[PDB]
Amino acid sequence: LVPMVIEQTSRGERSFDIYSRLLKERVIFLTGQVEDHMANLIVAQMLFLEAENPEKDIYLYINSPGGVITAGMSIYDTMQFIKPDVSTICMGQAASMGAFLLTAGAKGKRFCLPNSRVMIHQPLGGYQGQATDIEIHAREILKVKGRMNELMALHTGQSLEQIERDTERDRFLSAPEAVEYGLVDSILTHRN
Amino acid sequence: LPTPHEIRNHLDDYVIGQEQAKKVLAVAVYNHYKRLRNGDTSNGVELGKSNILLIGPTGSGKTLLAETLARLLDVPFTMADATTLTEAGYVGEDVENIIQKLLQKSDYDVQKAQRGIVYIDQIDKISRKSDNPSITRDVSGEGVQQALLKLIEGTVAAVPPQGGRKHPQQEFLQVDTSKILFI
Ligand SMILES: Nc1ncnc2c1ncn2[C@@H]1O[C@H](COP(=O)(O)OP(=O)(O)OP(O)(O)=S)[C@@H](O)[C@H]1O
Repeated sequence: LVPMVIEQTSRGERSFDIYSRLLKERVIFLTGQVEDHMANLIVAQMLFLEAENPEKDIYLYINSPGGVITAGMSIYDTMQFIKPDVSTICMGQAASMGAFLLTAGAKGKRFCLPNSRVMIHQPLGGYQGQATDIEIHAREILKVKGRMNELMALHTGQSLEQIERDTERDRFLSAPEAVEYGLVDSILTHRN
Repeated sequence: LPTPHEIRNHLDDYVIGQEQAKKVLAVAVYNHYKRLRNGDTSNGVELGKSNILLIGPTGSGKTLLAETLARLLDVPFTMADATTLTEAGYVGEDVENIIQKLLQKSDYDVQKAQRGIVYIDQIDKISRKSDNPSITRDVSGEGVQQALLKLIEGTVAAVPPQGGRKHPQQEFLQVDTSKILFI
């Protein structure tokens, strides 16, 4: 269930859902696994905000255990293509793909809560068939792993060699360690 | 030399169960006669005028009080309605219609008409429909109230005496309203 709220305007009172009210203020929620349906919906919201105002900062709250890579990469290119600075915040957890969208935010406008947790690992896959076909899907997923490490280093500033060793297996990073790692800029402990 | 007790005794004969309402009219009627009686060339200058707003349930006798008052009242009295009034010179009616109706009762006497009393019925008909400032022009409603503001405080409005005899005159008589009471 979704509660309904009332926003007071000069013309009159209007009934809005809680998610649509925040959308009016350039705020998007990324919840659950990243799939083709959830990803294609966020893109339309980002594009809608671009036309309304290209100079106002966007806030993107991420709480997700990750998911498909191809669905997430469509969002990454969108954040970098459009002019507005997409501010990112990590709430609860940020997995492999959730972490990639976190660091892809605008430099200086990336935050993580004091008790949040980030997890990063290598791409997962699989195939069943002839050996010739397995080699094709293996070469493809290998390029993705290399491509994801190159971009991760670009935003985090670390070297490609460091990202390769730390992403070989699951690695959990607390909120303070994320700042030292260059993934985020600061922590929003209290309101000032 | 009427007194609140004498005027209330007369009104009590025609109205029952309106003790609070009767007191207000007696004071205004007594004060209004007293205000006009004063030469005004005294320490008190531009004496204030207290208007009246009669709000009550349906069929409680509001319209009746104004009718009975005119019988006992010596000065002219007129009873108009805000249903036909339209702002910005529309086809319905103008606010000046109220003043010319007073002269019909006063026989076109300017000095005697300014000291008259005015009554309006169905004032709620021009209240906004429980909304914020409108997005368009409300000819009947918010617009009508705007026009009556200056009339209640006091001003001169053009009024053709008798409607005008013919093209010959082509003039309007100024009618002060600073002294006129409004109910
Ligand atoms: N106290 C009363 N004593 C005697 N007759 C009354 C009394 N109150 C009302 N009436 C009768 O009601 C009639 C009309 O009264 P109104 O003054 O019109 O009441 P009202 O509440 O003003 O109705 P509106 O203003 O048209 S909505 C009068 O002609 C009387 O016959």
